[PDB]
Amino acid sequence: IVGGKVCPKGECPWQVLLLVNGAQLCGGTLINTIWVVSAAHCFDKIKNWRNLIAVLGEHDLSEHDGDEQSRRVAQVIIPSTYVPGTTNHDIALLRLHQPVVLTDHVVPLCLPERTFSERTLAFVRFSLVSGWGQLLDRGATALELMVLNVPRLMTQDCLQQSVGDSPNITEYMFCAGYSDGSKDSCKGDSGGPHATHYRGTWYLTGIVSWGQGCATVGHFGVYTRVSQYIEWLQKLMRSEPRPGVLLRAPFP
Amino acid sequence: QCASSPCQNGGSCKDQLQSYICFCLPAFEGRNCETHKDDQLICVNENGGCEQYCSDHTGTKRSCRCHEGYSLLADGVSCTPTVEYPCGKIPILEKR
Ligand SMILES: *[C@@H]1O[C@H](CO[C@H]2O[C@@H](C)[C@@H](O)[C@@H](O)[C@@H]2O)[C@@H](O[C@@H]2O[C@H](CO)[C@@H](O)[C@H](O)[C@H]2NC(C)=O)[C@H](O)[C@H]1NC(C)=O
Ligand SMILES: *C[C@@](*)(O)[C@H](CCCNC(N)=[NH2+])NC(=O)[C@H](Cc1ccccc1)NC(=O)[C@H](N)Cc1ccccc1
Ligand SMILES: *[C@H]1O[C@H](CO)[C@@H](O)[C@H](O)[C@H]1O
Ligand SMILES: *[C@H]1O[C@@H](C)[C@@H](O)[C@@H](O)[C@@H]1O
Ligand SMILES: [Ca+2]
Repeated sequence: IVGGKVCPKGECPWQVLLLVNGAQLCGGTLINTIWVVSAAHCFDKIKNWRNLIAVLGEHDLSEHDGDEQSRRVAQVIIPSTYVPGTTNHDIALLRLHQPVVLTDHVVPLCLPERTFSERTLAFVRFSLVSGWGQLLDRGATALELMVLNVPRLMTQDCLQQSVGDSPNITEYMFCAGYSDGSKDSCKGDSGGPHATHYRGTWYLTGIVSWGQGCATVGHFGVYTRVSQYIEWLQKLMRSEPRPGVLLRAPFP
Repeated sequence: QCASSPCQNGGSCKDQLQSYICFCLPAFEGRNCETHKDDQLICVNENGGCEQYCSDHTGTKRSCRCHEGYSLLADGVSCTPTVEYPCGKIPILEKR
């Protein structure tokens, strides 16, 4: 996160930390006790899947304080339309081997009914994005959960304030942030929630996906448009478990 | 009966029985065409009042349901948790 604030311990209960053999790999969003949403590109270059861990109730990575809860990722499900190396459809549903225990510091974010997300959630001006990713484009990752409040933009305005060969914003994505080089999500936050508040409840609306560097003057940050994956996600959670560690479930 | 021009907002009146019928312009609804689109009680106007979800393509009126772990309340619009930790409420500020 660039130009963000430390998330007061307890204020980002759905935040998830993803580790690969102890190393920080990405963020994630708790949506149920065995299910976290994250981003497909986090899994682009993984050789060992038994060392993939999710940590919930995390806050300060340099100190253990007992609210941390870890679970090995049993499986990663990505859209069959995703292609490693390109940014479209950047989303993943991860299944925890054993549930986490909801606690004061551990709560899922709601996965909103699609139509509400498109009719109402999409017009809420600001939303929170959070993570332990780099605090600068080639800077250090955080030690403590950082959180940021970014305003959403219609895609037609996304480049108005600005490399022809940068990724193209598709319909499975949206823009949010600031174009003055001050604030944005950054490397390492991928998969963290872009959360939106509406009448006292917080709902998942986007996933940190990518950007031109981080907080690059002239550009904004790009997030995965969760509303297009609601049914997709719902159906995978309500179906019977499937064997495998990496699954390309049909999309839609 | 169509003499007292009951049909508001340029509605078209027609005498029926000892009363009348108002045939309303596209944008207006009601007995007398009294309410406008942007004032109606459909889902596009502020989530028709509902705190969480809304529906209105099944004719007569609009309903307001809730997300798992929540239940509708008296008024037909508000919602309340039905579990300890419902999705998307930050317990530490919920207690504060
Ligand atoms: C983002 O898109 C642009 C251009 O968009 C047009 O690209 C055409 C190839 C075609 O698919 C049309 O649907 C589309 O809307 C990309 O630039 C183009 O790059 C291609 C090669 O990849 C060149 O042949 C073109 O000269 C060039 N045109 C323009 C206007 O730039 C760009 O590749 C793409 N970004 C990524 C990462 O693919
Ligand atoms: C996986 C991550 O943690 C991370 C988050 C970065 C978000 N950036 C901003 N400004 N909010 N995402 C990336 O690092 C992605 C990786 C990737 C994503 C999808 C598919 C494949 C790989 N890469 C980037 O963000 C690039 N800098 C995007 C890019 C911009 C311009 C030209 C070429 C690439
Ligand atoms: C005039 O039109 C009818 C006459 O039948 C009356 O009932 C309405 O209330 C009035 O505006
Ligand atoms: C009835 O008559 C005229 C005056 C028009 O306004 C119509 O559309 C209406 O139904
Ligand atoms: Ca800790």
